[PDB]
Amino acid sequence: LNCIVAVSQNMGIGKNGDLPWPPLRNEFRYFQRMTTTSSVEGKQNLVIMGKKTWFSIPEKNRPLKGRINLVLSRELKEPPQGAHFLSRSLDDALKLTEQPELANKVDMVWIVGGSSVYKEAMNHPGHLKLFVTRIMQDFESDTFFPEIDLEKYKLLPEYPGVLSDVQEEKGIKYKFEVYEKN
Amino acid sequence: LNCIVAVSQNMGIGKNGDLPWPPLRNEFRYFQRMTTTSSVEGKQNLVIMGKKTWFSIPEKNRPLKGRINLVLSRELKEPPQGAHFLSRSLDDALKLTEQPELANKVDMVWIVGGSSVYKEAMNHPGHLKLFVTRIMQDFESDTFFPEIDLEKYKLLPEYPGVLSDVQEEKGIKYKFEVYEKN
Ligand SMILES: Nc1nc(=O)c2nc(CNc3ccc(C(=O)N[C@@H](CCC(=O)O)C(=O)O)cc3)cnc2[nH]1
Ligand SMILES: Nc1nc(=O)c2nc(CNc3ccc(C(=O)N[C@@H](CCC(=O)O)C(=O)O)cc3)cnc2[nH]1
Repeated sequence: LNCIVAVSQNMGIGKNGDLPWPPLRNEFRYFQRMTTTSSVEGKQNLVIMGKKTWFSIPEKNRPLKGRINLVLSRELKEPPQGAHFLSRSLDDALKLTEQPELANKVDMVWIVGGSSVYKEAMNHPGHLKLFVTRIMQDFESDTFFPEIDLEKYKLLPEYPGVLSDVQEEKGIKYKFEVYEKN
Repeated sequence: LNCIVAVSQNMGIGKNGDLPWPPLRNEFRYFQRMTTTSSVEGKQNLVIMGKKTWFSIPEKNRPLKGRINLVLSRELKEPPQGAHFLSRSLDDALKLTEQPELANKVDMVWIVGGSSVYKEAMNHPGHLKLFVTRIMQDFESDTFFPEIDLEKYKLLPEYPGVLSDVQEEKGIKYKFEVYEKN
């Protein structure tokens, strides 16, 4: 189980339901690579996200391509147009991937939001890594990413495929971080 | 939604978890054919059965070839070696079935028993057909097919792919029947 998130200096990840920061072409690009790139011969990655997050993807981008899309909602009666699956909980979503037939099609599981879901998963017993983009500048948000327990998670000063120096796009700096827990 | 079964004159469907009658080659062929034949190429039929039914099939025929095998168990920790899916209830399996990614891989749904599964499936609301083979002899049995609500089901005097004549194998006579509920 991987988690991916981009967070401003103040830990906000959302605002009015949109990104608290202007679009970062390269950043979005990195999220496309990480969640798409399957380590295995002919397997696909599964992406799990709550309702608000599905809805925050430009319609013409739905469902995220090259990946299986799963929507968590204790509420929707049927899966939003374009989504692959609906689960009511995270636990039920994780279970489903343990189904023989699914197991052999899915490679990496990525949790891409939102807040309550990051919350649930970060707590989740087990081996988990967090891919965090630190957007070094203050943005006004209404939704925040949780504190990262530094008892439990460790930063990997190096990571196959992840750049190490500070990126800048539209006078906005940010670096890619990878934390692990076992 | 389809149910298929073979039944004695005394409505027996099993003994010491075996078939009450000697094996009928050609009746087996028919079960095989109907459960196997999909109207759509690139789609498979899904077979649902209770645990006792799973284990009742010769380890060599498990899972039933050319079909997705779904096991129903309240108990079971994980899915038995060879199953494709495991569900807790019929309602849960049907729900699995409406998942979009699953929806486009499966054509027809066949319920293969045991008497519990049959029963639950029988009253399930909707369009339902029952494919019943009446073996024209009494056989000692411990398991029994529920009775068909004639207030609800209607025998169709005909059906494509289903031979109308009284069949015989090894001195035993049997006939194929088709019942529908709307
Ligand atoms: N690093 C990181 N960056 C993000 O932008 C991000 N966004 C979410 C949630 N929101 C979204 C919203 C839109 C799209 C999206 O349109 N994705 C497409 C376009 C990628 C591109 O244009 O480069 C995709 O194909 O991945 C993805 C995630 C979760 N984790 C993130 N994590
Ligand atoms: N009409 C009907 N006849 C049955 O024998 C039957 N059996 C079950 C449950 N038990 C079983 C036990 C073994 C196999 C089985 O071995 N099937 C194989 C072989 C068929 C053949 O060899 O011709 C298969 O490929 O279906 C199937 C169902 C449920 N509905 C039935 N329904």
